[PDB]
Amino acid sequence: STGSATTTPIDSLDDAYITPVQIGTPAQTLNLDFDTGSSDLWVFSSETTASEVDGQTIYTPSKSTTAKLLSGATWSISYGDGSSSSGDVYTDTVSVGGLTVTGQAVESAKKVSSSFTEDSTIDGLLGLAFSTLNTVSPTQQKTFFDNAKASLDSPVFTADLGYHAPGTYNFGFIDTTAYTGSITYTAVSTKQGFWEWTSTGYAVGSGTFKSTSIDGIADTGTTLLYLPATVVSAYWAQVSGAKSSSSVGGYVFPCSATLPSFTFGVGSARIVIPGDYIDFGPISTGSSSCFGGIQSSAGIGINIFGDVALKAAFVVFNGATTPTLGFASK
Repeated sequence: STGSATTTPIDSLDDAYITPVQIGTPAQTLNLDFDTGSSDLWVFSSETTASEVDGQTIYTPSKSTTAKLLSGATWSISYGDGSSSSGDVYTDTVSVGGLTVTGQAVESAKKVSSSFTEDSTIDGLLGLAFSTLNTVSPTQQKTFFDNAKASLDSPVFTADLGYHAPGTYNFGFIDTTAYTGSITYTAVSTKQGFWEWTSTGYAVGSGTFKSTSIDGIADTGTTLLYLPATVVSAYWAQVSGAKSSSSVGGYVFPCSATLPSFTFGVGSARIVIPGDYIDFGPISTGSSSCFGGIQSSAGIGINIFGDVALKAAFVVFNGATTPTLGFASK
């Protein structure tokens, strides 16, 4: 089997991408944030504290003839941005782009943190990291991909995120018309539960490529590119007037600037992020100070190849017995 679904930016900055997901019978379609940095499929629901729902579409398990309470199971998650959610668990039928999993754990939120409430466009998350990170207790549950992978034509999914435009998540096949050149595959460590890999270096604009190993994660659920402070300083030094602002929370730059590209290495291959992809717009409405799309990971503990980097590539998440990642230009 295969599936293919369009993923759509939630706003004009590409802050996140939503993908329609069918849950239950009859289908209830929710727009979920596919997140290769986490491993829970959780949704706003009829159980979510009413004051914490503000415009999201909810899953109502009582209206699904295939929903079953997973007795005794609870979940609770905290993300790298400080947001969180928790609740109980149903199993139900879940379909993405024509690919159906029966008995998928659907984690129903009883509580969500304010950042989720305040984002009416995201009805939940669909985790695509390794199932070892799933938070369901006392019996950990499998991700959608883990449940589907034996049925898929090939045990892979691909992320083709758009710049200011829709893109595609495919399951079970590699669309050879969706990229240029060849796909370069690189090793993955699953020891932390992430799609963790090592970039071979970077370049700023037309500058020389610096060969240096940069360990990080491929994370579709993180907006920006978070890299070591040395790398980030080298980038922003090429933007007149750019500076790190402790009050804003990162590098800002004059909105009048033209940003240079940023290149990262995948083996001997190179992925070029155009300068425009690094512009996240005014820090507040009407400001001439703009927020940068490349930020320091120093306070995180891990480097993160988020959407800024991934949207410049066609990305293969190869879930073979020994997982690997593939990157192609497009």
